[PDB]
Amino acid sequence: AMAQEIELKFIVNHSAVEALRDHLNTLGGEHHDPVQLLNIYYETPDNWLRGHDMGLRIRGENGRYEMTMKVAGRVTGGLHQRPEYNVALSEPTLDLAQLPTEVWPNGELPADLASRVQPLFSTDFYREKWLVAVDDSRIEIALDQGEVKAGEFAEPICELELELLSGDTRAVLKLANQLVSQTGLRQGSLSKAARGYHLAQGNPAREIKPTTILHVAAKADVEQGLEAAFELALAQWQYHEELWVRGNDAAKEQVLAAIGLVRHALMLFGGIVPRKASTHLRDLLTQCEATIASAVSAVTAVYSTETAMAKLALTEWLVSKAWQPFLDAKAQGKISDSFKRFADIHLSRHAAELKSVFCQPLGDRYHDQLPRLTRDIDSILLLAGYYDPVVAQAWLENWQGLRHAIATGQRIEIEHFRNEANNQEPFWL
Ligand SMILES: [Mg+2]
Ligand SMILES: [Mg+2]
Repeated sequence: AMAQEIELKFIVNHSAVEALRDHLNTLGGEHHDPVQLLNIYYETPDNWLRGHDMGLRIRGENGRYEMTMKVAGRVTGGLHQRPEYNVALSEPTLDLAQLPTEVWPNGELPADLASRVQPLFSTDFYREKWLVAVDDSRIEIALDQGEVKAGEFAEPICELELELLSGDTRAVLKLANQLVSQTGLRQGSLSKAARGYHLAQGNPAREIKPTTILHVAAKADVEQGLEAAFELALAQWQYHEELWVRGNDAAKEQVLAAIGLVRHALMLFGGIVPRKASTHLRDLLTQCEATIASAVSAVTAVYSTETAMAKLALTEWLVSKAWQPFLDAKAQGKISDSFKRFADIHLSRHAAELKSVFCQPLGDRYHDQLPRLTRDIDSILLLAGYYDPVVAQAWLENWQGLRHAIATGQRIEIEHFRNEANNQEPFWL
């Protein structure tokens, strides 16, 4: 089969590198001085490997070569969990026959793959390492500094990785908790390969991604729905934070919206997961929101300890499934039942709230209802996924139009969408 890589990635603010290196040196690990890693990644003209979330490189460490294939896995905040397979090489030339068949989607290497792959991008960086023990786990800390480059287009590498060599993922999260007491770290959801692929397309500006309806598997239980909901909210926070720190000022609003979605998900599942399961998480989210609101700089806001601690708290809560020990028998029964059936009930609950609030025109008092309206839209986004996507998104579009118009003060559009929303019927059972 494949091996399994588990590592937590933090992007490091450039000014914080020296202070980080000093801190890492107080942990009492086995330290290795920087070594240059030279990598070339390979890809076809039709972006075949990228289409499968899989990356192929040859790594050089002082004339010693290694071929590595990573395949589709999971990214949760900064935590990358990818299957991989590494093969030692005698010289820098690919040998695709050495990889197991389970690497390939069809169980067979495409006939022309070796012939049509070209060098698409490189990563050239110096890696400094600390090996540390946390409980019964062993973790390799890597500090990477250099470049990722696709022809003309390059961007800096300045990041920290905590790779689990053996043991438990909880140990990685424990280690992270010590490090985010100081500024200069943010969880990074983009692999070096993902950034390399983007540069190779001419490094176009990334666009804001509005949240769309969550689609959870048929037969999923409520717990699976909950996991998918929090995965989505964290992914939307990560994506928009990356855009914001890269210079998109409009993305700030979407960072706050994603944090709002976390809160609304906690409320949605609050009949099952008690409020006390998320006391500390919600406290940290409040301080993060305040820091974001008052920030003069995206860089300062994003690399702050308020943001760092709040984000790590959410990642840990999700990955550790921290709700589980709080569930009594009744709650366990409800969380193990159908998400589809749960969703039908809660769609009606949120529709009742929307109808009662917006059945009449509200004059100068629309803006005070924004939090309620936003909660209900967010809740329906998480719940509406078992129906026809065209019908369901069309239903939501009218409430979303109302929310936009209220937020920007468009009097005509407020009344238009309020009427459209009150004239449409429900789509659910
Ligand atoms: Mg890595
Ligand atoms: Mg690694």
